[PDB]
Formats: sequence, C-alpha cells, structure tokens
Amino acid sequence: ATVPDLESDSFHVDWYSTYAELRETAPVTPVRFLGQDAWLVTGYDEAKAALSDLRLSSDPKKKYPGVEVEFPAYLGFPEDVRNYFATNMGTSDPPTHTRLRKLVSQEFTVRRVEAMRPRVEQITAELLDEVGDSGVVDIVDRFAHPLPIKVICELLGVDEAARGAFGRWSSEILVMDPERAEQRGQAAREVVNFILDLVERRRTEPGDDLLSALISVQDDDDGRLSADELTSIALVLLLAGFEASVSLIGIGTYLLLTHPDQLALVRADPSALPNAVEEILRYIAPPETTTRFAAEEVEIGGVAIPQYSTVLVANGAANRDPSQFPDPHRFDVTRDTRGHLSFGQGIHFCMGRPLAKLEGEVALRALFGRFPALSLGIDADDVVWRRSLLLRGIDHLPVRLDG
Ligand code: HEM
Ligand SMILES: C[C@]12CCC(=O)C=C1CC[C@@H]1[C@@H]2CC[C@]2(C)C(=O)CC[C@@H]12
Ligand SMILES: C[C@]12CCC(=O)C=C1CC[C@@H]1[C@@H]2CC[C@]2(C)C(=O)CC[C@@H]12
Repeated sequence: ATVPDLESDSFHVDWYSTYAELRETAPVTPVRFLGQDAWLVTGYDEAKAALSDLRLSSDPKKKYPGVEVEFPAYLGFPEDVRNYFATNMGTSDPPTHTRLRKLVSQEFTVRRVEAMRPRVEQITAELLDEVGDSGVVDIVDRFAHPLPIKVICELLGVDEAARGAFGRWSSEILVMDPERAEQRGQAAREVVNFILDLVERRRTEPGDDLLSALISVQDDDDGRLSADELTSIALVLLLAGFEASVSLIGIGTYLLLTHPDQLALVRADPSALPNAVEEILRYIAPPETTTRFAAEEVEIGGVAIPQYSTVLVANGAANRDPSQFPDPHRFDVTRDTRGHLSFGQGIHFCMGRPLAKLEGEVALRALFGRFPALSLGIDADDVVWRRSLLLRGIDHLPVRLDG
C-alpha cells in the first residue's frame, strides 16, 4: 500500500529520517522514480550484499529480450551520447571491467597521486590568498569548487579556456528533472564534444599527463584501450575526478562549523584529520545512491527482486544503519568508520580514493588553520542542499572569515 516516490520532498528534506522509517519497515522496497518502478536498498547488510552480487549488472548498454534498460542517470541523453558516458570501468561488468581497470591502474597510481601533493597544497594556498581575510565569501565558489577542478585539469592536461565551461554542464547533469530533460541531454553533448577535442589534441601533442599516458598504455595479455574506451575513460575521470571532491570539501566545512566540539578536536590534533574525512564521508555520502540492473532474479534480504528490475542501492542510507553504526546520526570524528560504503564495495571500489582523501585533508587543514574564527555566514537550517540522489552537495556556502 502506497509506494514511495523518490521525487518527493521526503527524500530531500531531512531525508535521512525518511530512510530510517523505510529501513525499519523493509530494508528492501519497491519505489517509483522518474516514472519507473525500482527497488531501493536502505539496509547496510542488504547494501553490501547487493554490491557484491554480480547478477546485478552495472552495464546499461546491455540488451535483453524485450527489455528497455533505463538507468536514471541517463535522463534525456541521446543514445550516441549515452554510450560515450557508458564505456568505462564504472559502466562495465567483467570481463570488460577487468581489463579496463587493469589498463587504467597501470597509469593512475598512488605514486602519480603522491607526486601531486606539493601542487595541491600550493593551489590550496593560492585560492586562500585570494579570498582575503575579512568578510563573507561563498566558500564553495571561491574554494571548494575551483580547488578540485584545477587539480583534475592538471592531472589530465586540460587548460584555461576550457575549465569553468564544464562546470555549468556538470551542474545541469547532476540533477534529473523530467521537465529539463533535453537541457540535460544538451549539456551532455557539450561535455562529449569537449572531451572528443581534448583527446585528439593530446594525440597530436602528448605530455607527462595521465591522458597522454593512457593513450600509449598497453598490456601483453589485455592489450590497449580502443578510441571509444579512451574517450569514455577520460570523460569519467574528468567528471568523477572533481565533482564528489567538491561535495566533500563543502559538506565537510559545513559539518565542522556546526559541530564546534569536533572542530576543536581537529585543530588540537592534526593526526585526527584523516579520520575526520572518513567520518564526513560516512555521515553524508555524496553518492547517496548507486544503480544496478537485475540481470537475473536475485534475492536480497529475504526479498526476491524480479529479473530486469532497476535497483537503487542507497549507500547514504546504509552508512546510517544503527546495526552497523551505533548512534548513526551523531557526527563523531573519533568513531571507527571502517566499513562505510561511500567509496563503494567490491569490484567497482573507487579508484580515486587516494586523491579524494588527499584533497579533503589538505583543503580542510588549510582552511581551518588559516581562519581560526571562521563561522557560518548563514543559519545552519538555511543551508540549501542539492536535490539529487545521484550526488549530494551544497552549491552555495556563505562563511565569515573573521567571524
Ligand atoms: C569524495 C570522493 C569520492 C567518492 C565519495 C567516490 C565514490 C565512488 C563510489 C561510491 C564508487 C562506486 C560506484 C558504483 O559502485 O557504481 C566510485 C567509483 C569510481 N570512482 Fe570514485 N569517488 C570519489 C572520488 C573519485 C575521484 C577523485 C576519482 C578519480 C578520478 C574517482 C574515480 C572513480 C572511478 C573511475 C570509479 C569507477 C570504478 C570502477 O567501476 O571500477 N572517484 N567512486
Ligand atoms: C560515484 C561517482 C564518482 C564520483 C562523483 O563525483 C560522482 C559519481 C556518480 C556517478 C558515478 C561515479 C563513479 C563512476 C560511475 C559509477 C560510472 O561509471 C557511471 C556512474 C558513475
Ligand atoms: C556524477 C557526475 C560527475 C561530475 C559532474 O559534474 C556531474 C555528474 C552527474 C552525471 C554523472 C557524472 C559522472 C559520470 C556519469 C555517472 C555517467 O557516466 C553518466 C551520468 C554521469
């Protein structure tokens, strides 16, 4: 009786209360979203199990007898555009996933990330030098946002008259509003056109960047990446490379400001920063929801999910499951955050974890170390949270530098 509609304000206003209600009733339940029926998984155990079950595919390009596969993330995307966004690690199942991840991991390494620490510190310092030292500034527009973008552009060899453009496109693709569908499909074409030009430019003039590296990358047993895989991989690395990092820095600043106790704990011991980052991700996971497609009938938590169903694994809800995390609504930077699902679970585990932790640690440490009297420019209850189950974040965060 009464299936929940994920488009309602209950999933965007104090949404975590709605998750607890649902999980209590049934960790696995049928819902409606973007006009289609789906199953949402709010339980921790149920979420881990689902992400570990390979009968739940991550490939939207797959064709099934009399079935039209529709992953919500692709609302309004023309098919040619869809395939450019969907021919990479996160959009492939083994054995394709296996080789794509192997070829990329040869170049996208911890060594390459570590060598970037000096540059990310410098960029952080510059951005902070620019905000001044007094008044109210949107910490997102002046810090949280440009920091991750500069780092990903340098890593991929993207430049000046390009950056900032994909910011607005990214902004449109982040939300699925049925009425803005084609405007969504349009920004998507632009992102693609940009990438196509970027890769060809790099083929013509290779450098020390990661993208040049991926173009030459080769393996004896796996081979090389096709033009399409290369273009799709560059697209996801660019997009996923900065968007969630923005959410981490913005939500994190917001969190520490509203929990003075935890902020004091951090300023005191810098060695407590790393776990603070983990607790911020656990508390409000940017990728609140992850999508899977049931290639076969699958039983999740005693519930049979019919074949060909769309499954929304709510990573965000699972992180606040009381049986896994006691007092899940208490933001505690000292708690064991082991096992949260914010970077995924299983084969599709986040390849970008090292870079994300680097940015969050360096950013927040630099932010709060520089502004000891930093405070929220607005009332905590007035902070506008982005309406997206795909990726949570704060688009505007006014803070007072001097207090
Ligand atoms: C705040 C940090 C981030 C969070 C919360 C995050 C979260 C995730 C999650 C939840 C997944 C799994 C998605 C699924 O199972 O369908 C994932 C996958 C992935 N992430 Fe991250 N991520 C972050 C930053 C990054 C960065 C900086 C990059 C690097 C360019 C990146 C690259 C990827 C890629 C390529 C995958 C696909 C992995 C695969 O399919 O094999 N991520 N990430
Ligand atoms: C989790 C994630 C990473 C960081 C970020 O900022 C936003 C997202 C949401 C979309 C995810 C992406 C990871 C790569 C994924 C799985 C694909 O291959 C298609 C969907 C896409
Ligand atoms: C999460 C994300 C990151 C950067 C950004 O600016 C906006 C978005 C939302 C659309 C995501 C994209 C990551 C790549 C995704 C998952 C695809 O492969 C299709 C939909 C698309």
